[PDB]
Amino acid sequence: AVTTVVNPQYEG
Amino acid sequence: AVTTVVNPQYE
Amino acid sequence: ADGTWELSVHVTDLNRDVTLRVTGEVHIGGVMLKLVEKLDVKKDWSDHALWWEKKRTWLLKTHWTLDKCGADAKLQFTPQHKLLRLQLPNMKYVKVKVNFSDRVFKAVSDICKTFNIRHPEELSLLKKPRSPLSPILAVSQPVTSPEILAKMFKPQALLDKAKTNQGWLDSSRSLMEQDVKENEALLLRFKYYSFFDLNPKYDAIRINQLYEQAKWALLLEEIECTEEEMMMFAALQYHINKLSIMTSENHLTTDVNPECLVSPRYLKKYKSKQITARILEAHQNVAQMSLIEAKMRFIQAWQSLPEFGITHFIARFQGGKREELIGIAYNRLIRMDASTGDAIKTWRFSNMKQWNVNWEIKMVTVEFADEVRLSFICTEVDCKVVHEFIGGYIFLSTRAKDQNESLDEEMFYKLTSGWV
Amino acid sequence: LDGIRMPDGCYADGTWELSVHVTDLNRDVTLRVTGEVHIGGVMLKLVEKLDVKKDWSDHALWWEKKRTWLLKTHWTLDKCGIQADAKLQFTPQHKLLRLQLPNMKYVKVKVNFSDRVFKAVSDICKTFNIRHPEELSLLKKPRDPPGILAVSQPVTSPEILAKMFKPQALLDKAKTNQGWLDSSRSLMEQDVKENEALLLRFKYYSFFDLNPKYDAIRINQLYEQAKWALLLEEIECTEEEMMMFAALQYHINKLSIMTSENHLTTDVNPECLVSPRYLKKYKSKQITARILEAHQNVAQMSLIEAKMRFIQAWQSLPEFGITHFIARFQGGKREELIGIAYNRLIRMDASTGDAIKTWRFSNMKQWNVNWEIKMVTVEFADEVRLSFICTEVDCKVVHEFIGGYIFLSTRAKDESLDEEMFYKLTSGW
Repeated sequence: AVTTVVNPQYEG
Repeated sequence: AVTTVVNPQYE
Repeated sequence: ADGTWELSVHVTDLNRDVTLRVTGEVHIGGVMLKLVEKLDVKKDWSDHALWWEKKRTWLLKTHWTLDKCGADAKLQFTPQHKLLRLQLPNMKYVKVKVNFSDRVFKAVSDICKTFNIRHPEELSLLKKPRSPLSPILAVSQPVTSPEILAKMFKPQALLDKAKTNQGWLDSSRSLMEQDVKENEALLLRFKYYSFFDLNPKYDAIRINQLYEQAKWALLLEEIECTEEEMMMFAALQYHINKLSIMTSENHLTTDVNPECLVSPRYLKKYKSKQITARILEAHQNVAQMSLIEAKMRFIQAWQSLPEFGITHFIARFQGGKREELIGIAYNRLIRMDASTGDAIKTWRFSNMKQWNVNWEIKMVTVEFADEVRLSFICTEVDCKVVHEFIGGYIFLSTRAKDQNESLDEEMFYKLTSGWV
Repeated sequence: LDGIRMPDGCYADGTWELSVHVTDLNRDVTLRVTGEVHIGGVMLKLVEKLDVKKDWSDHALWWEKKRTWLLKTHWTLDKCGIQADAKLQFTPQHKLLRLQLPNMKYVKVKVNFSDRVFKAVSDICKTFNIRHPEELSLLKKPRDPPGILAVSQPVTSPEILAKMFKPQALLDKAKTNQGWLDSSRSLMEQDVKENEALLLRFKYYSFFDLNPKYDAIRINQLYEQAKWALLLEEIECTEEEMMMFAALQYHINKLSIMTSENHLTTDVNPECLVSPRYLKKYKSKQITARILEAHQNVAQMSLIEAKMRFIQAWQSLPEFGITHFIARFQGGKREELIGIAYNRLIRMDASTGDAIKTWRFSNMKQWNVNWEIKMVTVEFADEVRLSFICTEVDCKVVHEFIGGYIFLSTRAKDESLDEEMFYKLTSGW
């Protein structure tokens, strides 16, 4: 029931 | 009687 | 009587219902061929497919048993391609033939190729409330009679503008699955406010429509600006109209005197009629560039407004008391007060490690570096629109100036679809 | 005075006579001086004899025969080699200088004719609000064989443009380049009359940070230099490019009317450009005036950008940015040209202008000038040395051009020019 998408453009 | 100058931008 | 399992199929092209005998093992390709053998054996059915309205699904996988898909079912034998009425950003209406079974992202891309609009991933379709054909887009007319703008000048609160954003279609579904009947007017709009390689050398029409979306947003107060700024946009638009007039000078109605413009060698070698015609041809492109450059400045001044490029959605934030707004932009999320429009808190995408959507409770939860999670609840409609907006802007930020002339639509779908 | 005999020419008191011409009076004045009187002593002795209420603070002493100013007040007459046979001049240091701007309009400026014309040019450009004066310089008009500064008008009549067209060969154009003033010396030392017009022109074709936001006047004059060089065929181009340059000029001039008529000469404002709340809050005559006021900067910006496109097309021409000088190459059999650009030296044919051989400045290790025989020698790392000979005037000008383009290449977007480095790279004396 959950979707997860891990930011490609994650700098921090 | 000459004037020799070197260019600083040799690359 | 064998195993009569009567199947009623409505053929939208002929407004005629037909009933067939099946066994449940007959294939999708099998029933379609039974349609043509019973109706016009001369008709071109190569564009027809079966659409199951109750399940809101096309039946494109031909080698599928009826049982594999799932008697008493109401199917439609309908053309995949239909006419779509669109309102352009310049507010002119147009009509386009689109495959109503392609995902809207692919549909939008194909519509922008027809219109010579690069980078369609920045555009999408939006629903209205409650016309030439193409395989005008260069018009850019001014707000003519005050009544036209007065009829459109009906203002809207910030909560009401946020309700309009429920109409952004799912880019990963087709036109048919989203309640678009034939000849209904959708809005083609620049959905994302991050314009890649806005190049005046080749994006004349793309720039024209983007300028027209900005123009109408400003004079209809979709986006606010100070009194001084509005005066500058008006003078900028007044200038664009004037520059537009200069591009339309012909052989008649020209003051071009080559004797004051070119070297005397040219005056002596050719007749004026050959010179001036050569000037006027070169002047058309020269005046067109001044027009595009002016629209570009109108777009950049629009871009610099403090409200620019924010799309608002009603949200109930974790630990909040009332309905507020979640603002989505090209680089950040904004928690905003639904009454004053004041930003309350901003989160940068660069600090967003990941986000997730719980489709049961309708909760978007964004995880950050060195910051507690952000959680908010939306309506079921807005939850999917918000998820696509976030994934969409993320997808655009990966676009590289490495001449990456190839949109990975698979990565977009992976970034923007949780299959609800 | 007390020698074996009286010093020759000395009066009974051992003083000797010294003639000084005061240019503001056309009158010579004699002073009885001694060999130990200082330069400041001669000036003060002058100011006593002349009008005592007039301001003599700008006057200095000029020696035409020695082609030098006498600005060292602590120098004695014997230390300057000034005997009784010396004809000096008491003259204003700041004088009036006629200048034809690149737009072909004549102005007159006041400059110290004792400052090195580099510093002069720098001060002239600051008066004109033209940034980067190192890119410009002064050029003597060749002998035939802010208002004005923002004016950009077309040719009045084909007959006017015809009287200016001189169909000169390439050799004649290179001879015009003999009149670039020495940047290391002053106006006076270079035979410039106060009532004679010099050409203020962009000398080097490397324009640092030509910015449409604050270089309007610098852009207009550069554009006007580009327009007139193309009309008068200083530089050549194809027939297609001439029509495009003509269309651009026709376009630029139509924009110029807007930037001059927006005030008053405007009835085209239709007021259908603002939200209805603005029509409801402000009278229609009030919003017209505020749109018109903001339109001046808008219309002006379109005008600069159009001129910017005219410049950019001009810079894209294949012969753009080359300054030609007559030169004899070490193996040649006839007169040829040395072409000087921002990044290269070009051996060129003196009749057609076809490039024969190009040498990159990047490979140039060093260069030198043998002033006695007027030979310029360039050493390279990827090929053998280049050597050529010019006239006496050209030898100095070619040296300043080469050193100038090396100096301009040192400029970075971060910055007070460093005129010391310019003077080192562009001086032989």
